[PDB]
Amino acid sequence: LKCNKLVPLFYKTCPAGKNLCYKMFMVSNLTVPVKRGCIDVCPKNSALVKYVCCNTDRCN
Repeated sequence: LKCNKLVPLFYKTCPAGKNLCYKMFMVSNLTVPVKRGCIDVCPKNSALVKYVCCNTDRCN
C-alpha cells in the first residue's frame, strides 16, 4: 500500500482510510504520468487529460 505523490515528492504508504491509488495527466512527451495519490473514487476521464485509478502493486 505504498504510492508516490506527483513524482519528485513521492508518498510512501497511505493504507487504511483510502482504497486505491490514482494518476492524472495529459499528452506531454510520450504519454507520461503527471500527478498521483491514494483515494477511493477516481472513475471518469476526458479526452486530452486522463485520470485513472490503480488498486495495488506498482501503485498503492
